[PDB]
Amino acid sequence: DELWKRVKKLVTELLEQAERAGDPEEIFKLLEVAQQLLWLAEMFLRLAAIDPEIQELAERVLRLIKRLLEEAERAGDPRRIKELVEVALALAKLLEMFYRLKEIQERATDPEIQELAERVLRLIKKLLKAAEEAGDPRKIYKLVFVALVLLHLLQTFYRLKEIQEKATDPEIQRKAQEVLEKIKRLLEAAERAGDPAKILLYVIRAQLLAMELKFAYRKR
Amino acid sequence: ELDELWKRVKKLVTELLEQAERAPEEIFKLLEVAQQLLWLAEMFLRLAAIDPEIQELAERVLRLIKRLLEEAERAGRRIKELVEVALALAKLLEMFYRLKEIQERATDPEIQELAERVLRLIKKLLKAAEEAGDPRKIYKLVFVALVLLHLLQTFYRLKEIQEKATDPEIQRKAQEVLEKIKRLLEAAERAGDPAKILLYVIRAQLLAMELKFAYR
Repeated sequence: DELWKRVKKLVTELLEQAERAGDPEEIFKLLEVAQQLLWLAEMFLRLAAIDPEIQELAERVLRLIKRLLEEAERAGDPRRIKELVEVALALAKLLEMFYRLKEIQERATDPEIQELAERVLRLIKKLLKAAEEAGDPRKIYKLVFVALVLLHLLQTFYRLKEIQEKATDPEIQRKAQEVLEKIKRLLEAAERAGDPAKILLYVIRAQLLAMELKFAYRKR
Repeated sequence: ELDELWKRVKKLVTELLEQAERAPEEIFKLLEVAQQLLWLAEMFLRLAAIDPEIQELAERVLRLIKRLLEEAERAGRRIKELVEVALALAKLLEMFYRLKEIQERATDPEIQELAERVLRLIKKLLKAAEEAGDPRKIYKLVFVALVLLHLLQTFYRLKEIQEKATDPEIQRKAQEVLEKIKRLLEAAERAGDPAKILLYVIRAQLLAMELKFAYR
């Protein structure tokens, strides 16, 4: 569609810039953006096909990616092109994780996982709307980054619920329940605090508690 | 038996978290590095579950990641660069496993002969990465190895296209693309510069992706 035409045109112009550069790492820097653009196009086409409320944000993320691609096409300095391509890549990763979340919420039966998924999607829809109204690509990236970790945290909450519901070790069962309650409190605290830097620290503090138990529960 | 890396990761993440608490936008910069370390640890667990030739390269990339992690623990902005090399190294190890199951399930002698060629180039970049000192130089070598592994995955997919396509027009064009890619891969072996190898593979992905996007 309009994505591959724009992507392939950005790669050719970026490749032609590397030819007349003559600088050591600057030529590699201009080929890394071109390589990231090709991977973005590969993710863009595969994410087009694969709850209508999740389909609305899918259009919003694709609309935002096309906006960042049109901005890179209307910019010259490869420094902001670099920044804009990795915002669209994070959006592509965010869209893929949203599909992964939509497939674990259809295969989950615990009412706390469903209630927590609605909470994380309210925070994600808020960060995504604030990203679509922002102008600085760094501000968009930070908000899309926080939305990305929120989706992964929800995926870890679903995995920990499977831990707790099938673990025979009572020590793991108690620790899993304690981690899950702390995660639910950290998500309620991330929803009560508007600062994305504070939302990010709560999610990292939740993943540290989740992965410490995942590493200990690991089959060896 | 080699998860002392998670001990190093969790020690770097917690130390980064304590810095962000007693710190504007710098607080976000210190937590994204911490977030990248957790994802690296998340890749460690994903590599725990999933051919001694693949187990030898697994130890080599983990040894390199442990070297980059030990440097980050003895260094004070630069951690971000060191963590993103280990992330590329973790991604490279994952792609080697994904290839090992398509390379074990393939019977076409032209795909195997081309797969052996790109893995010889990857083994050269990996050995040159283990001999480099600059983390930036290591990243460039692992980045080219990553795209080489991706190019081989596309070579396997294009070979399956031509061997199962009902349209003779699509089948004939696929062979022409694969021969052009085979010429670009042989030229990438003649040039030692990874920036020149990267350009040949980007020059090859453009021909592969153009037909894949057209073939609905």
